[PDB]
Amino acid sequence: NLIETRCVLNHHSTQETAIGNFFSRAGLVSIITMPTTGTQNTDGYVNWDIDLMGYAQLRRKCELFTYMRFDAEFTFVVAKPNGELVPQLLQYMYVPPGAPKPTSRDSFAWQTATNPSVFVKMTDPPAQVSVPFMSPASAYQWFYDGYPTDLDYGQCPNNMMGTFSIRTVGIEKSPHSITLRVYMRIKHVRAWIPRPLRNQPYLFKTNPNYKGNDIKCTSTSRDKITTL
Amino acid sequence: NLIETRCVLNHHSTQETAIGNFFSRAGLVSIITMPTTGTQNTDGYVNWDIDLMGYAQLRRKCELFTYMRFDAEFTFVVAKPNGELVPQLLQYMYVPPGAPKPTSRDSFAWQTATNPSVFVKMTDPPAQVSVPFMSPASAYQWFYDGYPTDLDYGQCPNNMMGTFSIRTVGIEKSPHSITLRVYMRIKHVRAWIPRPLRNQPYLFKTNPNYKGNDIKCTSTSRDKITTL
Amino acid sequence: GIPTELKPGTNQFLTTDDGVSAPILPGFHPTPPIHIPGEVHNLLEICRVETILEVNNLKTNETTPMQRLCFPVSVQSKTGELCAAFRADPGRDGPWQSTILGQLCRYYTQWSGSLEVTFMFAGSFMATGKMLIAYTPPGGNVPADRITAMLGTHVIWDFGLQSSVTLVVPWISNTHYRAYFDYYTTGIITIWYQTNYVVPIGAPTTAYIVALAAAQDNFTMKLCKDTEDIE
Amino acid sequence: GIPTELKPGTNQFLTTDDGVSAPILPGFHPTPPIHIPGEVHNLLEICRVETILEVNNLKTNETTPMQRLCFPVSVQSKTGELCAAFRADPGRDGPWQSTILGQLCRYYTQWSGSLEVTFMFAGSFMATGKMLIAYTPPGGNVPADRITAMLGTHVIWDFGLQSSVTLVVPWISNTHYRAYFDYYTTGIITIWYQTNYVVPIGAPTTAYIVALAAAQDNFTMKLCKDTEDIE
Amino acid sequence: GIPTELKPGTNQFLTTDDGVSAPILPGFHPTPPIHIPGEVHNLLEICRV
Amino acid sequence: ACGYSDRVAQLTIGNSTITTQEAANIVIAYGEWPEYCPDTDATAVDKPTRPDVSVNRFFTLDTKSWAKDSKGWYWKFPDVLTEVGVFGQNAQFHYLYRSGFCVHVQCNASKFHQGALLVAVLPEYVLGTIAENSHPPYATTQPGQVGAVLTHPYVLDAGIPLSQLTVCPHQWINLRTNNCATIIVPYMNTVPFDSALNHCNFGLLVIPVVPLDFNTGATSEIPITVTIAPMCAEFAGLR
Repeated sequence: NLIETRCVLNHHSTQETAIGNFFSRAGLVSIITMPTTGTQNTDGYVNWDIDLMGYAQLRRKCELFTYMRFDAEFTFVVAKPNGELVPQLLQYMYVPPGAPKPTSRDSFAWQTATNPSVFVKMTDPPAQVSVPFMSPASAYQWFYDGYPTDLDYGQCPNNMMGTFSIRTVGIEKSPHSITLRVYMRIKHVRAWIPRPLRNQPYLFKTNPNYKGNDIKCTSTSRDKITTL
Repeated sequence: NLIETRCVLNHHSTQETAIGNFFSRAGLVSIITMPTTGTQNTDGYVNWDIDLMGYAQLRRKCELFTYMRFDAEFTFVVAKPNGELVPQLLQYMYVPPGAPKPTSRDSFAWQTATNPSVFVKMTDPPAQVSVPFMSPASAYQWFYDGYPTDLDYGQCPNNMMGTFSIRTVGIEKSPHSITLRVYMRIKHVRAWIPRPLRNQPYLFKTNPNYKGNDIKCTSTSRDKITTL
Repeated sequence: GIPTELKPGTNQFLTTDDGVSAPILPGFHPTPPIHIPGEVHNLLEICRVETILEVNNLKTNETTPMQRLCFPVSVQSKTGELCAAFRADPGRDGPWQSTILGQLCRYYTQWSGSLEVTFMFAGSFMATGKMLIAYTPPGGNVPADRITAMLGTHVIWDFGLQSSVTLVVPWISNTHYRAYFDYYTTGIITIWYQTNYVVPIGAPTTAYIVALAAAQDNFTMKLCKDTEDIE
Repeated sequence: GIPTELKPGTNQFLTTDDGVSAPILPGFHPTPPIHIPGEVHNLLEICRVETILEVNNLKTNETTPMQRLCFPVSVQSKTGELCAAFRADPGRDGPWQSTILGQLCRYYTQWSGSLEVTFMFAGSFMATGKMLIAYTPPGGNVPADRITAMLGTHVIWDFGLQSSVTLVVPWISNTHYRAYFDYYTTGIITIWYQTNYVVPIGAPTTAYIVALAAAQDNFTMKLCKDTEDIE
Repeated sequence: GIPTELKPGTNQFLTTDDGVSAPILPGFHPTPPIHIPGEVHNLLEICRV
Repeated sequence: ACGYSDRVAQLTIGNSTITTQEAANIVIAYGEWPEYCPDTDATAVDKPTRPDVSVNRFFTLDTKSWAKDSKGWYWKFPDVLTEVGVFGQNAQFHYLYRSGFCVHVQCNASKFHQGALLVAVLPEYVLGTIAENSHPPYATTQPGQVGAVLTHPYVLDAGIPLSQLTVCPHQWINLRTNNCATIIVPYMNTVPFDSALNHCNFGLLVIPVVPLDFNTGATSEIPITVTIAPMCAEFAGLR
């Protein structure tokens, strides 16, 4: 509707609009499930590449800028598929960029001291960690108009943020099915170069391809330029 | 490969290369398992000599130096063989060098006040402790070109760091099978005399013997001195 | 052993709690920053940037979208006839959805301040004529005709003299609620043909205007909320 | 009873958290330190130390490895013919794997700075001759022949005057990633026979050169990671 | 509510940890000391004998 | 920027001159001026090459004809000049590159023509196909001198509204008034020196928001000439 009543006669706080508060708040970026046995769990481990272009809502927000630098905070919510918590010991290993990722439920990859791991019981309150600005360049960039050497067009490897190796501790397999929600919160934000906002459904994580057969108009349509 | 793209034009922080940060980070040095009954557990106790030359990765790093001094920190991760945690009470006794080690599941050795013990439930978060520089000499040494008195050649007893006596509390045996991972982290590091890095597979914990039948070349080979 | 008691809240994870998690890599030194032009500090810096208004948002336009960025004026039009109209409803569906501003509102709940709508004539440098831009305040009645609109806040625009002209909406306010309705206090804008479109022999009898808007320094916003712009 | 609330993270063991564990032996006084020469404070102190490059890494050499530390030059070689070549890829497989530097790179991810490669002639004090050391920058084309290399950065080495000579690689960079590939920006080195190898009657017609490298004061490294040098 | 996180070690009893246990009898005043000859401060005092 | 009623000038640089009208209405990208790269360890043992020879002059690209149906054009920098003059062989034989720009756009039309051209610059101008996966070709991703034509100008061939491109250093050309634009562009990257061949720091766009109109009998194609001038262009050899 449009109830033209109750007019706000007081200016609002500029803090609200500040990039800091715009890109604050923890948010779900990934959901991993390690049930006992079915399709992809006769293993007992998971390798999750820290991916931000996971949920379009977050992504479209970032894409508003060309280059962005920031620290991140991760929190691990874990419980069985039905919300129940059991006394199961877990291990989350952080595999830094350009570092060997577990391939087996017991790869030596899990013992490497340089790959920092965090231990926590399922009953323990959520595990929290802060992962810095791993990029080799002065800032992350959502766009790279060049080539890093074509199928590898626009791919910038200077953005790789690392991987998270989850799994249950113990020689044997875990008797429980797990499903953990990964929350991420950007700290210390800085953005440069503001660019036009997305106006076409996203079709790929790596590029800005759009369904050219169906190009949608940014604003709804009406009958006449005067019907209002 | 060799993608000659993305050149790093900024010098990196010298802190990285500092011996402190090189030899930092906790790491798995030992894994003990005390299942209920099978081969070596009709006992119910374990004596682990604090051994650093356990994992070649750590060892090869140290061997880079002749003498080294440092404080250590130990953390005990315990759970059943399958990752489950139960309300089982544990006792870890530190048997200092030149001190009587338990031989039975109930040796008076476990009561001796001078052998500091730490108590903790399996549900309790991991137990952590710091063990100093126990050496009688000004520093530990990975090499001793002499004799301590030949089968005892190169053996330096001034390096003995102590033993850890693990076991479950209670007159009776524990109904649960245990498997605890021992992590160690070197604090306050100081190194002297840097020596050539290892280039032959390790064959013994106590010496630098190498398979003389198969001596491996430090660097891969190629066809011509000009094929590049 | 310092005497302490755990109070309610202990062990909870509040997706909006500002605390410090441990550093995953303490020995690491992040690639130091450098200088890069165009740094942004507050979204408003962007909202003050004029963007194109899709005033010609006709269902007939969806297949040839470019057309929606501008609207036409011709000789055929008689003096005093309405050219176009649209309310100043940034956060609401319509023309504004194409502007950077109209968009960034969807990411917030409340907001208020002044806006400035600009009109730029692009016809041939040989044509003349006047247009009557008129603002109809919130709660006001929409102009009946050119004369009833001349008595309200307006601006006679001789595009024969200025190829561009700016109007300023004095104030608007939105207080978003659900039931979905907008406590949007906004006015309307009307373009009237003060005089007929005049052109000599050799010049196009149909020209175009591009409309652009943006917030003024007193425009603000509060309370974030994920938009309903994507799927 | 001080009011406190346990925040997320409570009870976790982060293999990289820098805290204080209790002293297992509080009444103990560690054997006090003494002074010992050769204390090391930063690995770089070691990387600035030249070590032998295995430029003669031939499959044919693996059974008589010593041979890999030096390469030969003889009269048979004609003037202008290539003697040897190898890129400045410290952290990468090849000749450098024998140097203290080439090794310590494997224990890190990124790195960059200047390197200095040295060449020491060992033939008999009666021989003369010139060699053309040439550096081919990153992304550059490998010298076609002695003349096309003389136009690039080089150094004519009369070992009849200096039994040793040093070249300096200006800069190199490695940014390690997986997919395993190296964002290694490195140049190449070529040794050309400027003049034929000259010797009088009584002196060996085949001499040897030993190559040695090391980082210069501006070489750095970051991000540790256990090597793949052992098994 | 002061934000705190329990680090490894929490709940352990280290037979060699020097802490303060609560006073079982806070209102009690121990029989004050007096002077007695032959006080010993360091075993070595005895080893020199 | 430049329009009717402005004293005609004659700017000369090197062995080249353009008769452009002096109009103190130039666009300065993100409020910055093109300068000489701040000290970075790479150019400390390898000083940067700054050819002021035949690299600092006025490059004029082949004019483009503007017809009633033209959809737009675009150019990638530095790709556009990579094949042109010493700016090419210099940018090629030298690994690293860094430079700012004076970008001049100019129409030539009668006072009986009408049209509106938007002219903006866009850092990291990545493009996307119509799709299934398929990264754009190499001929349209890095068009070079000739440039490429826009196919879907409404979303800018990148799924993003044209209606919002003014959030970038833009400049309007409204025949009815001015007839030429000018833009100062400062180097923009995440590193001081990048690769002059692989990466294109930004793209130049010339889109006709308001189509070109005239009454038949008048020139049917309007020329759009673009002149480019490098500002403080350095190159790192690393040898």
